[PDB]
Amino acid sequence: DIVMTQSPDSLAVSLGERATINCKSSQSLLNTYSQKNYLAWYQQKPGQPPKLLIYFASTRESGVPDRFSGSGSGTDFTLTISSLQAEDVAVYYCQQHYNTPFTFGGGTKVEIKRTVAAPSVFIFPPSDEQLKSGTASVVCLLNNFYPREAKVQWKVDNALQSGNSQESVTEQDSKDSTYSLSSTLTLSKADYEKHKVYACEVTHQGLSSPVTKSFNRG
Amino acid sequence: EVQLQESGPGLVKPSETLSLTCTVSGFSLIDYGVSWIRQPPGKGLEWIGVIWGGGKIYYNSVLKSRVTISKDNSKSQVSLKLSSVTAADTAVYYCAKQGGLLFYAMDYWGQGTLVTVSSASTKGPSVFPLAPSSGTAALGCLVKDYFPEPVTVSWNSGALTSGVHTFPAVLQSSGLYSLSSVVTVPSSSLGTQTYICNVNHKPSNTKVDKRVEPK
Amino acid sequence: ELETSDVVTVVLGQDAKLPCFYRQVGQVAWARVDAGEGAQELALLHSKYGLHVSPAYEGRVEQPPPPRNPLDGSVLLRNAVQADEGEYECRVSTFPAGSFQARLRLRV
Repeated sequence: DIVMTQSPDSLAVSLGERATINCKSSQSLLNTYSQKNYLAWYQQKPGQPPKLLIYFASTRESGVPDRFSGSGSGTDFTLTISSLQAEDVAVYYCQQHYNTPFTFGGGTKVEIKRTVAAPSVFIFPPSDEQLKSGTASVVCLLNNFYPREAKVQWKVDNALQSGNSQESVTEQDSKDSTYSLSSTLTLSKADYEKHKVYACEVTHQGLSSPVTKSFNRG
Repeated sequence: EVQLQESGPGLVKPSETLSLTCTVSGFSLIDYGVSWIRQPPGKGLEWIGVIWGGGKIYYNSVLKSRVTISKDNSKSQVSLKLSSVTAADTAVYYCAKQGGLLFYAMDYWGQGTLVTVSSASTKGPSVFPLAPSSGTAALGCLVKDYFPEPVTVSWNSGALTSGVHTFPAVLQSSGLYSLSSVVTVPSSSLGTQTYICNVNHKPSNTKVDKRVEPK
Repeated sequence: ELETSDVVTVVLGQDAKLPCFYRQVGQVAWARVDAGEGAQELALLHSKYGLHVSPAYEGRVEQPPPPRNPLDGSVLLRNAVQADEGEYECRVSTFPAGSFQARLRLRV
């Protein structure tokens, strides 16, 4: 079992800049007789089956743009996306195809440093239907922002709340390397009947200071 | 032309046996080999095994003693059977064709299938419109209380794609999933262009078209 | 039936001849069947596409000079290394009629 250790785990680079995703193998992936090194780089973009990039460490595969110039030898290998145009924001796995059992490494997730962008905050109030069902979920949406870091607060009736929320950040759009988040405050219908004003206070690096979007039960 | 389709049971009782099948097409399963990889949700890829065109099967050491690959060259069918399916066996299973004769890099892959070892049933989603309640207005559905994953939210019959964000589902304290999908669109568009989130939950055979509408 | 000498012996730096003659063979495969770690494919003499050695033997494995076919699945493991020592196994998958396999040993 050749152990493949990619490094670093996560990488951030600007659009033009080089990316390097080193990878190591407990065993050399070299056939001295053949002078071939057998290591393949894949590209599991978000929500898709891995796609081979480079077999034989260097030999790419028809279709793989030249930016993905793989290299390296022995137990130290390296992928280099010369200019990380946005779509190349996937997790890259190194696989040794020297012998079985094939082994992949962890995967280095790459990312993109655009500059800061302030979020779009929309507050969606609980619909009548869910109210009839006896549940009220209030959702807060931050439409586009960078960096990933963000905090939403759920102040129920001028009273801070906590532990009745779950947040979800969509991955970094390949269009503009920006994330989007949504936070959910779930209450009994009764609680929605214990308060009138519900508010979503978010503070993003981009936002000079907290923006609070809000509605009333009426 | 080289197409692998992976179909199998989605929700499996703990201590059971998954039994996905991979219908290969366009390449002779007699010559080329197909392997199975799984990727535990949010984790690294794992190798399960390879069934070389001559029927020699290689299995990973870890999942061995619990896996079985076999094929039918006649029906271009490859199959996985994993025994004692337990908590950790939840993942997207993949079948990929080995690149060449005795080549170990998997050139063509399958789309995937999330097998979910669990004790629950397949309850279906309850789509509660998140009204646009009106720049870029936002309207979305709140697929809620469904199990297991995944649920396919889509907008205006797959046509509307720009500005759509379907978020990862979260597991609620109830043990049921909840997912939001939203599609910021022109303010004026809310009035005319209708928006109808199309929600599919295959495990429960639920299909819902809900129309999110202003106010 | 597959014809293979139970034991094959090659001195260091020699092209050990792994024999596998079937009594048409569609494809032959050789593998090193020894243990969990020693469970590796060595070469695939596919009749229609040729020999396809595995990544760790691409240089030390070659089939006998023409014309040895048909029904000769021999492959020679040259410049044999003391480690090469181990039991192997042919699979002659004769078509239009079925499948087979035979073990062997190489004692470098």
